[PDB]
Amino acid sequence: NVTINPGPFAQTGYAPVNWGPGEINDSTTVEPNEDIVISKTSLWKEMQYNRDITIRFKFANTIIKSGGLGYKWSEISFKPANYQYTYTRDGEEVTAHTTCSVNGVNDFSFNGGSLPTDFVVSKFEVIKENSYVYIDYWDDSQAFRNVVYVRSLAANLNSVMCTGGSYNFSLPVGQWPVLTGGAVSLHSAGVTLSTQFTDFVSLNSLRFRFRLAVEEPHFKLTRTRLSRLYGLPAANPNNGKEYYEIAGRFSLISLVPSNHDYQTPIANSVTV
Amino acid sequence: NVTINPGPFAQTGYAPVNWGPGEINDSTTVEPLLDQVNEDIVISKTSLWKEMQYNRDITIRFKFANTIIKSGGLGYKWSEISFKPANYQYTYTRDGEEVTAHTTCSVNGVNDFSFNGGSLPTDFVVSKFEVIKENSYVYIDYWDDSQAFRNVVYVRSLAANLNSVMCTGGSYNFSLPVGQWPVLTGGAVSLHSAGVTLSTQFTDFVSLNSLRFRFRLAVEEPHFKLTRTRLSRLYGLPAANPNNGKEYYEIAGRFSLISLVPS
Amino acid sequence: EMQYNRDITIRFKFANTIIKSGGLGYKWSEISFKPANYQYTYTRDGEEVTAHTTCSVNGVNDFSFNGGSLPTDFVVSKFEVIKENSYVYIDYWDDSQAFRNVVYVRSLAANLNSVMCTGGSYNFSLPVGQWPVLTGGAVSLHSAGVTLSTQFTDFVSLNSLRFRFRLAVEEPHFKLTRTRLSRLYGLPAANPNNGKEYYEIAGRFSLISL
Repeated sequence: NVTINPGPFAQTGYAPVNWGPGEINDSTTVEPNEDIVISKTSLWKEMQYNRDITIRFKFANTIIKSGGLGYKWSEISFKPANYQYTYTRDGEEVTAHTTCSVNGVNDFSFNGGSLPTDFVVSKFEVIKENSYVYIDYWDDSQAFRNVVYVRSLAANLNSVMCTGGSYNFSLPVGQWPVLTGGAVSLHSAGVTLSTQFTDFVSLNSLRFRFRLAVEEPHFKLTRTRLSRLYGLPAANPNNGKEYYEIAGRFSLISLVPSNHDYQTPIANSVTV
Repeated sequence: NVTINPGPFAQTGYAPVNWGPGEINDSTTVEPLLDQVNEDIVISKTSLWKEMQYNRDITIRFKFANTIIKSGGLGYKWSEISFKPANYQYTYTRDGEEVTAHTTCSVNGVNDFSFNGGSLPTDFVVSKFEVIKENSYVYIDYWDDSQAFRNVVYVRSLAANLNSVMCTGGSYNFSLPVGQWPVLTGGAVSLHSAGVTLSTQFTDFVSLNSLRFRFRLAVEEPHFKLTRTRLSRLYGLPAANPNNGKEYYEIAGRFSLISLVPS
Repeated sequence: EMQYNRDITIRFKFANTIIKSGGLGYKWSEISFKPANYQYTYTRDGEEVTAHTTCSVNGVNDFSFNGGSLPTDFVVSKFEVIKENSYVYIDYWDDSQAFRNVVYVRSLAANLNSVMCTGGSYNFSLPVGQWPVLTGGAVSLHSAGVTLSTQFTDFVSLNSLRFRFRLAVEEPHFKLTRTRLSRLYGLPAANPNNGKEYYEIAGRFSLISL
C-alpha cells in the first residue's frame, strides 16, 4: 500500500443547509470563560457573483363567519402564500419556490348599529404607506450554494402595480353589498438573511423587503358610509391573475472555500 | 508520499457591522368616524482563517410593556389593550470584567379576546385585550460590548442552555366615570428555551445584525379572571399589567459559539 | 513433447466494498476494491468454450478527506485510487483440450491488446444538505508476462494461467464535488464498471507442454 499524506492547511467548510422561509406573522382570534480550537488554519477567498432573477408571488386570504344569524362577520385578513415554478436563466432552467407574507397591516371596521339582522364587519385589513411586503426565495440554482457566509448583497429591482378585485357578501335577505377596488405600488428597500441554528445544523432563508405607495383606483364598501379609502384590501387581492412578476439582477459577494490549485499529490498528470 | 504547499498570503477581515434590534411584528388600528449577460469577478485574493469555538456565561434581563387606547364617546368603551416591545440596559459581572448589554422583547402568535357587556351607549365594551397561552412565542433580542459578540458574525453553530423563569400578572382598574368599576387580575406563564437565530440586513449603508433567543411557553397557575363579567378562570397571561411591578425578570446560562476568525 | 497455441478472449469486472460508521450517516470509514468473478461462453475456432475469471489489484494508492471534527461534517477516512504505482492480476480457466495439458509446462508468453477502464458516478447519502458526488477517473491496461496459478472460486480447484497487466493514466479526471478537491487523476473504487457488465480483451497465447 502507499498512503498520500494530508496537507498542513486543513480543509474546513460550510455546515449543512436546507433553505426555507423566515419567521412569519401570526395571530389567532376567539369568540364567545474559555476558548478552544476545532480545526487548524484553512484557506478562503472572496468573490462577486452576478446573475438574473425572476420572482412570482400570490397573496392569499381567509374569511371566517361570526357565529349568529349570518349578517355578521368576524375577520377578513391576509394569509401566508406559497408558489412553485421554473424559469430559464441565460444559461439553463432553474426551479424556485416563493413565500409571501405581510406586515405593518392596518385594520378597519364597519358597525351599522346593533340590531339582530344588521350588517357588521369587525376586522377587514388593508395595506397602506405604513406597510411592508416580504418575499422569500428558496432556489436550486448553483449560486445559492455559496450564500451562507455573505458580506454584501443588493438588487436593482424595478416597480410593480398590484390591483384588487371584487367580493360579494352572502346576506340572507336583501341586496348583497360588495367590496371592490384598490391597488398599491411595490418598490424595493432592502434584503434580509436569516439563519436558525439547531443541532450543529443550519436552516436559512433569504427574503426581500418592499415599501408601498398608493395608487388611483380606490377600493370602496357598498351600502355604507365609508369615505373612499385608499389602499389594498384582502378580499380579492390577486384579482384573477395567476401571479405577478418582478425581475432583475442581484450582486452578491461571499467567502468561498478556495478551490485552490496547490495541494495535490506530487505528479498528478497524464503519464509521458 | 507528500504533497505541495503555498507561499505569501493576503490580509482580509470582517466588514464593519453595527448591532441593532430585530424587525418586530406590528399592527396599527383606526377608529371609526362616529359612535443582460451573466458574469463573475474576483474581488480579493486567497486569505487565512480558522475556527475557534468560544464559551460564555450569560445573564439576560427583559421587560414587557403595553398600550391602552379609549374611544371618544361617553367612556365605557375601551377599543385596544395590547402588548408592545420594550428596551432595557444593564451591567452584569462576568469573570471580573463588566459587560454592558441591551435587551428588546417582542411577542408573536398572540390570542385575542372580547367582551360586549351590551349594546347601549352606557355599558362595558372591550374589543381587543391580548393573551399568550401555548400558541404564542416570546422573542428576545440581545446585544453586548464584549469580544464574543464582536466575532459572532460568520457563525457555524450557536447553541445555548439557559434556565426557565415563571412570570405572573398584575391588575388594571377599568375605572369608569360611574358605578363600582371592574378589575382584571391574574397571569401565569413558564419560559422555556428553543433555538437561537441570527438575522442580518443588507443595504447601501452599513449592515445591521441582531440575535433572537426564542422561548416557548407552557401555561401554569394561578388562573386569571375579569371581575364583573362572565368570562372566568381562563388560563394564560394578559397584557394590561404583565410585570408585577418588577423592573426586570432574569435568566442565566452558558452559550457556546463557533465562528471563522482570521489568523 | 507437445505444442499448443490457441486464440483467446478474456472478460472481467471489478467489485467494490463500502463500509459506514458512526450511526449519524455523515461519516464513511473505507471505500476499496475486492476480488470478483465472471463466467461466459464464446466461440473462437468453431467450437464453444466456457470459462471462469477473477480480477484483483495490488499497489493501491490511498487518499483521504477529513473535514471538520464536529459531529455533522463529511468525513471519508480512506478511499483508494489505482494510479501508476500499481499492478493488476487476472486468472483464466476454460473447458477445452488445453488446460488439461497445462501442468508440467516449459515456455509461455502472450501478445494481448489494450483497453480503457473509466470511472462512474457515486452518490453519497446525507440526511440533509446537498449530496456530494464522486465522478470520473481514467486508466488503461497494457500487457506484461504470464505464469501459472490456481483459481478456486468454484468448489473444485482449477489449474489456470495468470495474465499480469501494467497501468497508465489518461485524461478524464476524477473529482469529488462539494469539497475543495478537483482535478485529480486516477481511477477510484467507488464505481469502476460504469454500467458495463464487462470489458473485453483479445489475443493469443503460446504454451509448450509435456
